[PDB]
Amino acid sequence: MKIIALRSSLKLAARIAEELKTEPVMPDERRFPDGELYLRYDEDLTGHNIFIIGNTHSDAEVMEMILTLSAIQDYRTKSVNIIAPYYGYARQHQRYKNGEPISSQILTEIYSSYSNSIATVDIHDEKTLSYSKVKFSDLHANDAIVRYYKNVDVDYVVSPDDGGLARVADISAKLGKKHFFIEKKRIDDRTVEMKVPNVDVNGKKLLIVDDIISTGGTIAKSSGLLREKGASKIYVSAVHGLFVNGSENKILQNADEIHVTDTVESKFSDISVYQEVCNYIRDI
Amino acid sequence: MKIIALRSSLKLAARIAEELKTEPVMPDERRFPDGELYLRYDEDLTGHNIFIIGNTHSDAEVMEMILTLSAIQDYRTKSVNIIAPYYGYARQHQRYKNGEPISSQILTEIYSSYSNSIATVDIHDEKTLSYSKVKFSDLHANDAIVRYYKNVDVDYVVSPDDGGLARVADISAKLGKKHFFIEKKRIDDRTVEMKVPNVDVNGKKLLIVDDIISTGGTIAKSSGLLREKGASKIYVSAVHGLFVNGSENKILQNADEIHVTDTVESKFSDISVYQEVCNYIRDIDA
Ligand SMILES: Nc1ncnc2c1ncn2[C@@H]1O[C@H](COP(=O)(O)CP(=O)(O)OP(=O)(O)O)[C@@H](O)[C@H]1O
Ligand SMILES: Nc1ncnc2c1ncn2[C@@H]1O[C@H](COP(=O)(O)CP(=O)(O)OP(=O)(O)O)[C@@H](O)[C@H]1O
Repeated sequence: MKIIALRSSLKLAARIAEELKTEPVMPDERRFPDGELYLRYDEDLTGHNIFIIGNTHSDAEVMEMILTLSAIQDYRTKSVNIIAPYYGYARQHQRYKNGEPISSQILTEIYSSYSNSIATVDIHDEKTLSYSKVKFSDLHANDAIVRYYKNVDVDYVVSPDDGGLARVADISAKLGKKHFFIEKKRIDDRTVEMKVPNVDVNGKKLLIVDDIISTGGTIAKSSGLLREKGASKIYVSAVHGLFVNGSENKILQNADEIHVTDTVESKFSDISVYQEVCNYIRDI
Repeated sequence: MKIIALRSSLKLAARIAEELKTEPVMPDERRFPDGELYLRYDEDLTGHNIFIIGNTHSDAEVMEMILTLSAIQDYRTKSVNIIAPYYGYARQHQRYKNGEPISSQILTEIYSSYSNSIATVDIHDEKTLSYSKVKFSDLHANDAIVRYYKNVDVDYVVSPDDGGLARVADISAKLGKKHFFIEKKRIDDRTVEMKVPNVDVNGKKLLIVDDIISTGGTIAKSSGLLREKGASKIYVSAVHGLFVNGSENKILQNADEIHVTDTVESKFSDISVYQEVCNYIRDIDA
């Protein structure tokens, strides 16, 4: 097998390659003076199953993935398999107003045209998997998150909204903990929040889990609500830590700690999903 | 017909739309907090021939084109026709080393998959045309450049290297002028230049023409050479004025004026290709 490690995913891809006892093949990569992207893979990938590892979220990341898909065509490879730890544009998986792109659709179509398989970790909404002509697998960071928190004192696992439920139910089951979610709504400028079930959080230690942290607004608000109700400790976890200015400070206003995975590498990437990806590769 | 004017081509697209008595339809466009691109075309495009005008060279331009090609699928259109006044990645039209992308190939395949036709103005190397499943037309700024310089005192039209020869031959003939080209080559750290034919440029007014000005090294050097040999005026034109790294100033050290087209809009964009694109649009109909 050959593991290609793209710029966005050097850390995770390296962890993966080492575990698999194989080279993390990186491109030679630079920008031409006019700003166009240049890539080169001088290693002979002929006859190998190739696993390209890189996020598909920024303009640059998309260009890096597309041009990689072209570069590898120089070789008669056994198969080409895309693994995008964080899959970009998953949030635009339908048209929400007329004349909008279904961004995740056209992009998945493109990737699927040039590969034999696609996989990502905890895609936002699985609708997008249906846009691929090749098998598109949704991998899960659950076990890695459970591994981390087995050595932490936790009373409840909590979803910040009424949508992150399945993940929180699975994670809590594996930790042997109870769980609940927070339903937040705005009714005429004023905010209303319901705990379901209506758990007493007074003096309790809470692990809040979500899939993505962007602006952090969603998790920051719920953390503040729970702190207000007497939570003794709040841990914040997400799979994909984007942390756009200035999410970390909003969250840490009321939460004690932030721990995300290495799908998107940051100072808070304390939980690696390498094992989950290796399983997929081993079986693919 | 509906003309869609993308961010990179607002000036040219607007000129085209106005010439054709139609709206230059712009997207509502913005970046989400995480940096992902949002576009929206609220106009009803159903039943129309659509012409999407935008360059395809920057990362953002590529995303703009791709997401536009998805957004317009919300409507039952008659046809979708891409016009990229400047076509990105045309310079990488083969693998020059093992394991390089053929960037112009994969990108052309993508655009072709979501359109009924593609056009650009003066592609760098027509090899890339063959990468498209749909008809990929190479329009030319020649007549526009001619129309500008028929009112300029010019003695010779000149190619900066021995490759943009057909264009310079066509332009000089339409101006009723002679032409030559400069062969520059490096031989053991020294640079050797030959004029072909070996024209005496002393006291002569020269129009240098290329397809793209990027770093402008070749043109700046040639201008210096020609100036040293006694040229009285040097005009520099190119279809695509990218102007990276101070190139325009490097060139103006020895050239008198720079005039480029509006394929890439800058303060040097004095020659519009709107008529050439309108003629193409008229042919494809609507
Ligand atoms: N990268 C991004 N960042 C922020 N918002 C985005 C985004 N991409 C798309 N969006 C917007 O986010 C909104 C998502 O719609 P919502 O109704 O809030 C959730 P949904 O997509 O219906 O269900 P889901 O979140 O369970 O998949 C849309 O308006 C979409 O345009
Ligand atoms: N945007 C860009 N800017 C600068 N150089 C680029 C580029 N994209 C690709 N290149 C490089 O430019 C080189 C072009 O190859 P050359 O041998 O100089 C001319 P050619 O492409 O063979 O003929 P042509 O210029 O007549 O098309 C390649 O090494 C390619 O990798």
